[PDB]
Amino acid sequence: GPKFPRVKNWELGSITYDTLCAQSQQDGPCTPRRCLGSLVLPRPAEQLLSQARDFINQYYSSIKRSGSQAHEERLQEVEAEVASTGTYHLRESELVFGAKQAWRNAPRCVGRIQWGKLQVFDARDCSSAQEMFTYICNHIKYATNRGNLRSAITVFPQRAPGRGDFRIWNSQLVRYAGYRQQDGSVRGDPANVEITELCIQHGWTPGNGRFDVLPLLLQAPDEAPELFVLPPELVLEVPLEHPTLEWFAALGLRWYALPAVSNMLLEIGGLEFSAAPFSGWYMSTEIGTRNLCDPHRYNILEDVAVCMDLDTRTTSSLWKDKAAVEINLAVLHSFQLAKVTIVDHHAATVSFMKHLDNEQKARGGCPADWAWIVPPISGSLTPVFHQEMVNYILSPAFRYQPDPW
Amino acid sequence: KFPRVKNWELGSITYDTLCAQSQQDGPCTPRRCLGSLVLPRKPAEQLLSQARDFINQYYSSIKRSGSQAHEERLQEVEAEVASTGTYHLRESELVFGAKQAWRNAPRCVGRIQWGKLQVFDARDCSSAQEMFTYICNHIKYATNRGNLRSAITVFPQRAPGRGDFRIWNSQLVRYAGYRQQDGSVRGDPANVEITELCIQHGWTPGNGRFDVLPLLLQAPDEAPELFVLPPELVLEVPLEHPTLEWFAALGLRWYALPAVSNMLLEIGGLEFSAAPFSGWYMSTEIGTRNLCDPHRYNILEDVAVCMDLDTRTTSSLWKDKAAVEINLAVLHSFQLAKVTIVDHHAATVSFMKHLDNEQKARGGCPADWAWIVPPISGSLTPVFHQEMVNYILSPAFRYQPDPW
Ligand code: HEM
Ligand code: HEM
Ligand SMILES: Cc1cc(N)nc(CCc2cccc(CCc3cc(C)nc(N)c3)n2)c1
Ligand SMILES: Cc1cc(N)nc(CCc2cccc(CCc3cc(C)nc(N)c3)n2)c1
Ligand SMILES: C[C@H](O)[C@H](O)[C@H]1CNc2nc(N)[nH]c(=O)c2N1
Ligand SMILES: C[C@H](O)[C@H](O)[C@H]1CNc2nc(N)[nH]c(=O)c2N1
Ligand SMILES: [Zn+2]
Ligand SMILES: [Zn+2]
Repeated sequence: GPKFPRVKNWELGSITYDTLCAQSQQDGPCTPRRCLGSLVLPRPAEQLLSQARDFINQYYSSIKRSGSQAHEERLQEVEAEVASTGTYHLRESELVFGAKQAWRNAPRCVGRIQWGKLQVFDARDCSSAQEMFTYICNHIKYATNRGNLRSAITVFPQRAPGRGDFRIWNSQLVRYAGYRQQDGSVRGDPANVEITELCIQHGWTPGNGRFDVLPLLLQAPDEAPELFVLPPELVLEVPLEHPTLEWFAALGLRWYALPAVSNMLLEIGGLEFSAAPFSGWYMSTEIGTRNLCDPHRYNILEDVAVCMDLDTRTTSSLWKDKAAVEINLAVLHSFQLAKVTIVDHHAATVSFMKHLDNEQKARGGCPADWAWIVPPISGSLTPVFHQEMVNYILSPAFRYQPDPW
Repeated sequence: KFPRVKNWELGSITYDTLCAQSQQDGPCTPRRCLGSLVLPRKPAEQLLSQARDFINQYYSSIKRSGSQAHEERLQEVEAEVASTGTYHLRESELVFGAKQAWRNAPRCVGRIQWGKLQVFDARDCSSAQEMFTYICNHIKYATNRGNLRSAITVFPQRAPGRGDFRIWNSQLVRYAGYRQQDGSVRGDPANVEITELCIQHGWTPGNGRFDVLPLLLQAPDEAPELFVLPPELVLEVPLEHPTLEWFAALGLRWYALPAVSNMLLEIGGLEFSAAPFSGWYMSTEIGTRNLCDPHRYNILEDVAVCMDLDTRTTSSLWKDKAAVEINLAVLHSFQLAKVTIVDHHAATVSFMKHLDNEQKARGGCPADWAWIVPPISGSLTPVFHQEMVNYILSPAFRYQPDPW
């Protein structure tokens, strides 16, 4: 029938067709012979120009002024800037529309119903590492908002031909130290071993606990990274307790409130923003399931299971399933007590379904990656598990970029 | 050309070379991934090469590639197809192909078992009656008093100049679904269509929540025929919880034997439209989907209420707590009953070993991440952290349209 992908919700028996995917200009890793859908990492003037033109059209289209003479003048202006410099600049409003669109387009983000509510800080005037720190602090302050979390993004100056990038070396703005121990093991977050060591190499005196908030290594073009300690009263944290299990608080576990991804590259109409930290609010499973329970992270399942006096000798006692659920409950209860925005995976996925319906009307489709959308506990208990999804790459986009060291 | 395949828990890396043996196209293009689609919307010369390829695979397996016997058999197949437009499999080749199609099923977390499969040759069959006898012997052997054994029974291939042998039921054991006055369903709502078919063709029905359906079996170009399974043939496991006494008051049971009967078996271009197969259950299938899905037995909320859980808000995780307990009732019960079952932790661990065995034997293993990762506690198992390449290899199992 309709010459477009047919997508079905198996739980409601409803069907849709994706026409959005025709607007895709960049290929992913699948072919007709094999799907590489599960791999984490995918893989001059002419090229830039056509990306810019395309972006400008999305912009003018979004303000229902497509085919306008303001529209036309703008296209000319951009293509003049490039023929003489090899690049162009985005006006304020265009940058705001581009960063919202790059979020909206992110296939692995379950939080997109919020896409329209993003507070965009233009730091394209920033010119030093000390100044990057001020912008980042102001970002944390506004985003945190004493627990009532607000989505934000700070956009530092774009990449320029033959000139080093603005970079944030840290993968998030708040990260716990991971200290590799004499005896082979790790204290704190095993995921941050590399970055912790970088900080020490750069003259940070490390602490010694499981939840030591790392300083920031920030880099201005062609200069060495400089080191900044976030003032702890800016870094809001939540000590973890359980609603009925009294001993849980005695575990001494905590998590920070603000999820601020700082390593991704932001692409708008062919322009490339190497430094553009963004934050929203956590889904409980990210903390309660991945950060605390992954075997290669804090790995606490067994310690919790032993406090719950479960039989850890056999898989079939479902000790891992029971301990995980209770860890996730703790996380939710602890944020709600502390009055810090957080969302549970049932609510999140429910809102994602509603987002899917909005986007069908608005654009004809929604690029979505099933394996990242579906939560890491209770998958089939969430409506997104039963929903077929089409994955494809739209621009503007967040991308992974190489570590700058 | 040979994709890199990383495990993110342990950082180990492998390369998949087997993918190049794929001859069938999936749903994906460079433009868009369509790997999450459940089903696809996706002349005698297409056959000859498919048969040649298969006869090669088989001789390769018995280390006689290039023998007199292999070249001899090759020509014989080429002859039979040039004379008749079809051909026949030697039994030991059928045995090999049926295992190979299990081996190649990308969606199956149970493939470490692939080598142990009892194949019944049921190609001497000319009636539904004979179909039924074979099915009863299958079930008996497979169930083996609770100590389950994987098996497949293969019925005669499709022929161009006639209708197929078919088993109408999608599984050999199914719980009836009755349409009630108020529009509600007594029993299992997934089997309403087939319940009504059984009735329409003569069956006098029951009115419990777990009535075992009769079989509708079909020989070529003939009305289907009704066959009641003798109760003692169908091993059932009553459901109870180890610590929660009221669970048993729910009156739940599940059957011991998962026996899929609606799939088409493809071997060297030959098609066996009736070839039912059974293994044993992973506990999540019963404890999560069959009991917890709202379109099925939909017991989640009942169970949570009895757990005394706050059912008003998502954030209490009542759904998550109840499912775990239900899944646990399933394991406990099968273990109490002494019936073979595997939990999702043990199953996904055996699968990780499968991948390693297949890497060494064949240079990879096609796998469907979304189906291999279980439907609860996904990241808790090791397959979650494992990258996977998906592609269609032959021999294969595939879907076919319902015969009505
Ligand atoms: C406000 C609440 C938000 C929630 C609840 C949320 C949730 C999530 C989750 C759970 C993931 C996958 C996480 C993982 O497993 O690593 C994700 C991915 C992602 N999020 Fe959102 N997010 C939110 C806000 C934002 C914002 C403001 C942005 C950017 C403006 C954003 C951009 C992205 C991107 C680009 C990815 C994909 C990462 C990748 O490609 O690997 N998110 N989100
Ligand atoms: C012996 C223990 C076995 C276990 C634990 C097992 C487990 C599973 C599971 C959990 C699925 C997912 C399907 C679903 O969630 O609905 C599956 C799919 C599948 N199984 Fe296995 N299985 C076993 C034996 C077998 C046998 C004996 C065969 C045939 C010889 C087989 C063939 C398949 C095929 C072809 C699929 C894919 C179904 C599809 O395309 O949707 N399995 N299996
Ligand atoms: C805003 C926001 C909201 C929220 N609730 N959670 C997060 C953290 C999860 C996340 C969201 C987006 C991007 C990344 C990390 C990007 C990344 C980069 C590389 C190089 N490898 C990866 N595996 C991941 N992580 C961010
Ligand atoms: C052997 C076996 C072992 C085991 N542990 N679980 C099962 C049940 C799950 C399963 C395994 C293989 C094939 C199918 C049938 C899938 C299907 C397809 C279509 C198109 N409609 C359906 N109703 C069902 N189901 C079977
Ligand atoms: C191998 C697999 O693709 C990889 O581990 C993915 C699976 N799904 C995920 N989903 C989310 N949200 N986050 C993740 O880190 C992952 N990991
Ligand atoms: C739409 C979605 O892909 C679909 O419901 C799949 C997802 N993964 C699954 N995985 C298993 N094991 N069984 C299933 O039925 C499904 N359903
Ligand atoms: Zn794909
Ligand atoms: Zn359903």
